[PDB]
Amino acid sequence: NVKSVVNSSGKLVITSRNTELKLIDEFGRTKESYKVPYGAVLAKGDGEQVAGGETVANWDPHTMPVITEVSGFVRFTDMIDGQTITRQTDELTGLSSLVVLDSAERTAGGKDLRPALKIVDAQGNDVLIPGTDMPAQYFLPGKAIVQLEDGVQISSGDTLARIPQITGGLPRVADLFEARRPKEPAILAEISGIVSFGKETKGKRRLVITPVDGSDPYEEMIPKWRQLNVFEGERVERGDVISDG
Amino acid sequence: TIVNAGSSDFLEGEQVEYSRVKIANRELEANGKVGATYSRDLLGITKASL
Repeated sequence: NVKSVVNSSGKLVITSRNTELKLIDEFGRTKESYKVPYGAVLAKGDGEQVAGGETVANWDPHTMPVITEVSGFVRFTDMIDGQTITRQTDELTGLSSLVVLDSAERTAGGKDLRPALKIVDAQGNDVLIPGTDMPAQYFLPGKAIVQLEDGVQISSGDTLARIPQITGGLPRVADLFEARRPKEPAILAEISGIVSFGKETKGKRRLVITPVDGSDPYEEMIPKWRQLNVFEGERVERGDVISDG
Repeated sequence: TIVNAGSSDFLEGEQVEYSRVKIANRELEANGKVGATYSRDLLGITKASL
């Protein structure tokens, strides 16, 4: 369940949510199994025989990376200062860039605008994602600190954006057998299809899922104070996790 | 729980026994008709035993 790409150093950065790693010996039996988050860097490739006690993958737990698959130039689409982002200059490091705010922070001027980053070439035209047809742009979510200003070239494996972040015993068995709903359950993908958002009026956010070749309409409501581990450009699978829990 | 009663006797949103639905569908399949489509339910042991 892996969908990854090689970076500049030759290492592999994974862009799939459900990537699983396993150790299989020469007799063909699994011995160890591990889970890999979104954006981990692999020391060894798939099928490469390894020895014992060697690290094989590293990642950042404190921040989710929004990583671009293609290499080229970044242009800030729907980028209006004072309504979508803010300009902050640090006092110690001196190495700062734009900070993207959110609807609960920006005024009504930015509530009708969706700041995003688009990927182009040196020729100024869209660099379509290989194998697909839609242009390569990514909508910046709130509280994301832009690091690379306009006119800074990128490549696959670059942090195009960075998003900072049981009982046990007899009662656990009793709750399992009584089928009690957990306090804050995980949100699952009701149906498989490309995802999108709606209007976040009042105290909720709206998700929309549309199958590529099925019955298009389907929407859900979410308490907007809940973290999502999905992007607006990705198509999901039925039963997949949309929120952790 | 029934979702589309088909040619059966059940209702639109009635809760029934799964084995009864199986028997009814087995009977209706022998008369060249259409049975009822259903969805399974999960109940707790206290709720299932009452």
